[PDB]
Amino acid sequence: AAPMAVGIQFSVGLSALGCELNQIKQALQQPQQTLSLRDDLIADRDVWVGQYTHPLCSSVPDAMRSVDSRNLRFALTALSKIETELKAYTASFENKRLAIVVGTSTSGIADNELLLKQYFQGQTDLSISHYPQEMSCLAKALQQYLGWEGPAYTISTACSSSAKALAAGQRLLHADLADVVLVGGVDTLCKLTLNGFNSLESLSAHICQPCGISRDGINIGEAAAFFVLSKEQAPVMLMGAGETMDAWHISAPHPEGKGAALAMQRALDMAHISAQEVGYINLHGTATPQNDAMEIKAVRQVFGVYQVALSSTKHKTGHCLGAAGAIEAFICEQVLKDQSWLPLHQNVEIDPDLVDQNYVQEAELTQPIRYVMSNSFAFGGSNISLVFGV
Amino acid sequence: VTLHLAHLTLTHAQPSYAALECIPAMQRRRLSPLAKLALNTAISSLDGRSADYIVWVSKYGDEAKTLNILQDVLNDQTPSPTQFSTSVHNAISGLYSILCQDDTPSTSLSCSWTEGLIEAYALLKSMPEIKRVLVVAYDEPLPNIYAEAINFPAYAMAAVVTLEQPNLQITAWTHTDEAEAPAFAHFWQDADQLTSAFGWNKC
Repeated sequence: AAPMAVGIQFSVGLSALGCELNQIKQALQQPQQTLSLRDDLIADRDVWVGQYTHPLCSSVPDAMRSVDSRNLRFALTALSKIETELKAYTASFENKRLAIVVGTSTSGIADNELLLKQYFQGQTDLSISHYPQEMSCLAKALQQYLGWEGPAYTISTACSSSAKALAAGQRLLHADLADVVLVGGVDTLCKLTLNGFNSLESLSAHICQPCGISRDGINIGEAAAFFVLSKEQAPVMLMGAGETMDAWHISAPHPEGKGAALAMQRALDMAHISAQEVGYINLHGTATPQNDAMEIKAVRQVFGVYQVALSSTKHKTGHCLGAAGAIEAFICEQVLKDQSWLPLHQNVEIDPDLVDQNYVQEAELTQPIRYVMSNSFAFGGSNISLVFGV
Repeated sequence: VTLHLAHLTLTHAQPSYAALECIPAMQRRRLSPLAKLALNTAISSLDGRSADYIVWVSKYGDEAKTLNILQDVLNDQTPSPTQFSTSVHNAISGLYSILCQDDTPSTSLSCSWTEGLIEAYALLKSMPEIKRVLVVAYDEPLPNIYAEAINFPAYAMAAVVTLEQPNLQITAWTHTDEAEAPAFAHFWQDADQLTSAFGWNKC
């Protein structure tokens, strides 16, 4: 048995894929084009983004007005999909044993970009509030909303933030610090991320082509995804996590994938499974030249050649940055629950260097699978791989 | 939550940093002031030893650097890519790992000193191969453009945490508060003070 396994009791995943479970599954099983064009994020240019194209709650509770932001509204919109059943569930645990670990790379920064522009253009006598854009605001707002009294804190490690939050909640449970942990992440679209990544030349000119022969960068997306973890059994369990640091470059991955391969192997080890037992890998698969070349090298090192179905879903959700790992974990859970489909890889000509793998070209799953893996490889060489099982 | 805490070091701004001698001066000079503080304190607390995991903790990160990037962005200019890449919340953890050639796994949190210690405990208690955790907190005051901005001396504080023969117990973790690193240092270094209202006790 896997000594670190924790059950996913509840989950929610809001993203460009949709806001109802049936919609999201169909979007991943079909060549639906789910990204949206935006002309208001980068000057003199339209970008394809993974936009949540549904309304957010028009209000935050009264006692939380000070921290209101689109990011928090997104978070509370997702949480309210499970809140009723969650409150029924948590009744049997002590309030101090209900913990929260969440990831974000944006918090509410989008809401201050307007005021900061006005500050820089003239009105030098306005008072902008900082707490709604602080990273810690997320976990503390969620804690206040739920009335929980266990530890609550925020992980902010760029693209690996929310995946590391899942791994943190697993640890909190098996360190006897909590009996229930809300984990996941929420990021929202903003000018800072779109223009920051544009300055690194990391953005595609159109829609991203993960592992494609002529891939040219990423599309950014927003997502709000949460999981309720406990030590008890559940239809899908989080079984293993592997975390490493490249210690190579501040914004380019180790070119041999040494950090990524080790993260994947450590996840398998913690789950007590071999690479052969994995039925699907959800790649990080951002569609930059550097990431996909590095990642498929690491996959080949750990899994071999033509051995495991895999796909990137970042052409559907976009690269959701701090929330990438959580929304991708949500996809992995649904795959394991349904035993029916796998998420389509982008229909593109694969780079010849990367073609020796079984990219998901058609959604039908023909044999049941027991274990799935999801990768997140971030800035500062922060790597994590998660293993889920039934 | 009970921990053995050792090698507590609290650093403030200095004209030069002894611990940073191991980093070649060209790269050392390109560290932001806050990056110098954090890396100096991390090396100092480690004291030549190693750790199995590093927990970096910062409420604000480098808000001054993010402000300059945002000015360019909100002026429809393309920001500096090196500034952006070193403005992310985990940039210091990544700089430490590269410049000190230490690939120890790490995380970067936005929270108080107590929650950093909780994350360390969870790592030690749940992971058999993690036996020593380094916890490094750092912050500098917010740009005065923000309404809540208050001046304080920029700081980094680090310690090495292990499980056996604990000398520290954490009895409360919902206030969390002003339960910052400077308040902890005051409590930890007062030989007559055995308990703290922030929920810490010596044992």
